[PDB]
Amino acid sequence: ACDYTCGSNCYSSSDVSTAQAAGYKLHEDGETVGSNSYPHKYNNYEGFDFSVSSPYYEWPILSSGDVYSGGSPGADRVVFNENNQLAGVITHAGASGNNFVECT
Ligand SMILES: Nc1nc2c(ncn2[C@@H]2O[C@H](CO)[C@@H](O)[C@H]2OP(=O)(O)O)c(=O)[nH]1
Repeated sequence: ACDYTCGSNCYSSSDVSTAQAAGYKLHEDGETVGSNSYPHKYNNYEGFDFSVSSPYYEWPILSSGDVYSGGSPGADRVVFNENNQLAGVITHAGASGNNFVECT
């Protein structure tokens, strides 16, 4: 059930998988949505120890279960690479400024 905990939001592997597929599809087509143009490159300023190689891209994952479509992105993000491999699930929740912390 609670595979990933982002602040108080609980995500299953299915939730992450569904969000990742949607974000990768848009990346593949070269399209973006929302005021911050997702999905966009994630430079890894936080220095997370990802097991998959870059480049990384961040895409919002919504607590409601809906697939992000341009509205309010919220605090949570799924990070995937060019091979459509999951790098990690991160969040602004519990972090300072525009920084991210990993979901556990
Ligand atoms: N915090 C953070 N921001 C990143 C990173 N990669 C790209 N960004 C973008 O760098 C700027 C400063 O944080 C923002 O535009 C942010 O996009 P988001 O705000 O959409 O995440 C990253 O690794 N960490």
